Amino acid sequence: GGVTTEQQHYRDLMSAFPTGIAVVTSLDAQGVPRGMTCSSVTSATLSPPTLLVCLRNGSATLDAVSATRGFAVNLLHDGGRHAAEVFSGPDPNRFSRVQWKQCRSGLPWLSKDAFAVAECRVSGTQEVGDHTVVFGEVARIAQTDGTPLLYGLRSFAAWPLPS
Amino acid sequence: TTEQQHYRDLMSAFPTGIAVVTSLDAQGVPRGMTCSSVTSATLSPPTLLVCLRNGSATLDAVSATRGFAVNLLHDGGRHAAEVFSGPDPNRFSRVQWKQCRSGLPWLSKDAFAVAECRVSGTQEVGDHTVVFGEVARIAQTDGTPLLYGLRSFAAWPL
Ligand SMILES: Cc1cc2nc3c(=O)[nH]c(=O)nc-3n(C[C@H](O)[C@H](O)[C@H](O)COP(=O)(O)OP(=O)(O)OC[C@H]3O[C@@H](n4cnc5c(N)ncnc54)[C@H](O)[C@@H]3O)c2cc1C
Ligand SMILES: Cc1cc2nc3c(=O)[nH]c(=O)nc-3n(C[C@H](O)[C@H](O)[C@H](O)COP(=O)(O)OP(=O)(O)OC[C@H]3O[C@@H](n4cnc5c(N)ncnc54)[C@H](O)[C@@H]3O)c2cc1C
Ligand SMILES: Cc1cc2nc3c(=O)[nH]c(=O)nc-3n(C[C@H](O)[C@H](O)[C@H](O)COP(=O)(O)OP(=O)(O)OC[C@H]3O[C@@H](n4cnc5c(N)ncnc54)[C@H](O)[C@@H]3O)c2cc1C
Ligand SMILES: Cc1cc2nc3c(=O)[nH]c(=O)nc-3n(C[C@H](O)[C@H](O)[C@H](O)COP(=O)(O)OP(=O)(O)OC[C@H]3O[C@@H](n4cnc5c(N)ncnc54)[C@H](O)[C@@H]3O)c2cc1C
Repeated sequence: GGVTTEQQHYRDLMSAFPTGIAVVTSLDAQGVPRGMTCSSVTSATLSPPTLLVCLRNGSATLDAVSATRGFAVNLLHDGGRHAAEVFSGPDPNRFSRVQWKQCRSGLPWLSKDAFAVAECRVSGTQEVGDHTVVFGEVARIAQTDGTPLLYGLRSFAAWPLPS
Repeated sequence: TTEQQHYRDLMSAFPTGIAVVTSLDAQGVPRGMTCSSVTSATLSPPTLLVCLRNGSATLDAVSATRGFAVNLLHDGGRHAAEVFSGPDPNRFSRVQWKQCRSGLPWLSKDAFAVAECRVSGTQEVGDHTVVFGEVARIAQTDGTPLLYGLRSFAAWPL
């Protein structure tokens, strides 16, 4: 397309746009829980309510989401750093390292580390380089009070002010 | 609707940085808007996305010229965020800005970083368009990011 910025320049830029932190979960086609830490969550539209997440091609989580067409977005509170670490690290059995429950849909809900969970139906996808944007039409939301966890400038932080 | 309100309440609790996304329209006029939907998409090549309302002046400009700038606001930039989200006309007369060599508007006083992007694709979703921006050039300085979350502005705390 033309000149591209060096990957380190891009990483430095995007490190300076802080975000909340989710764990995006699903079941694979055999019913096994899958999930990953995800900071690339944003709102797409209100009609109907649709968010998006951007997941690596070949990841276990995207494989499950693509096959089953459902996923949950678990928004982490300020007590959820360890869950974010578990779900981005090398442990082979991540759901043994967090407290979690299964909703009627089967989707994993990190009910001790997340202050909100949105259950979503996949309504579309768009491949982009090594990743895929997944559009999720929100079907159900459970939300409680909590201070959001943040990630920015290569560090965890908490949203700094009370509700 | 009630479903829409529940969704707004959810997404309000996902805080973010704040950008002003700028472009030139097909007639050369600067356009832009406040944007919190900046999202990293991939590194091959480095590509971010934004979600812009269909029919917005900024989306029309981005679509016409196939380029845009993402100006990341520092914690002194609330006023620019308000100008670029509010109803009052003549936004560019209400901020100090300069033109990059490419022509794209750079909010030099309110932003700590500016990324110049080429539009590599667009996908409509409901009444919005997801715009994929392949990043071509970045100017970045130290700065403390402005944040927006829980229906308020704040500053990155570290
Ligand atoms: C703050 C933050 C934000 C992130 N945001 C995103 C995002 O938006 N999108 C995205 O795609 N990624 C993101 N990641 C990276 C993502 O969390 C990890 O790549 C995660 O490992 C993907 O898990 P998976 O099970 O889907 O994938 P896989 O890579 O398929 O991992 C399969 C399983 O292998 C194990 N495993 C994982 N990594 C290793 C390893 N290095 N060595 C050995 N075993 C391993 C785990 O049990 C994992 O469940 C983020 C990470 C962080 C820290
Ligand atoms: C959208 C996304 C995709 C990811 N894909 C992978 C992956 O394929 N394999 C893997 O092992 N880990 C992946 N990760 C995890 C990533 O490599 C970092 O470990 C994590 O983002 C935390 O990085 P850091 O901010 O502390 O610093 P850095 O690694 O310097 O990253 C700075 C910022 O750059 C962006 N970024 C970094 N890596 C990627 C990437 N691969 N794609 C898109 N944006 C990126 C993020 O916004 C991140 O916060 C991904 C993260 C994100 C947000
Ligand atoms: C924190 C935050 C984040 C946001 N994030 C996003 C995002 O990611 N995506 C998105 O699409 N929107 C977002 N918005 C909303 C967006 O900034 C505004 O809708 C903005 O007005 C769009 O500008 P435009 O010039 O492209 O639109 P237009 O509606 O085409 O407005 C044209 C011009 O008319 C004036 N004007 C604007 N609104 C009105 C009005 N209601 N009545 C009369 N004149 C008006 C302004 O001068 C504007 O430049 C966000 C707002 C906030 C506060
Ligand atoms: C991606 C995005 C798109 C937007 N599109 C428009 C638009 O088309 N017209 C307009 O006048 N203003 C739009 N806005 C501005 C928006 O309506 C709010 O005025 C602004 O986000 C500040 O709201 P708030 O967070 O304080 O509270 P709320 O209005 O409660 O919004 C909470 C969150 O809900 C989501 N959201 C709100 N409105 C929209 C929307 N219309 N489309 C998608 N997600 C939304 C965002 O994630 C926002 O942060 C948009 C904002 C964003 C982030």
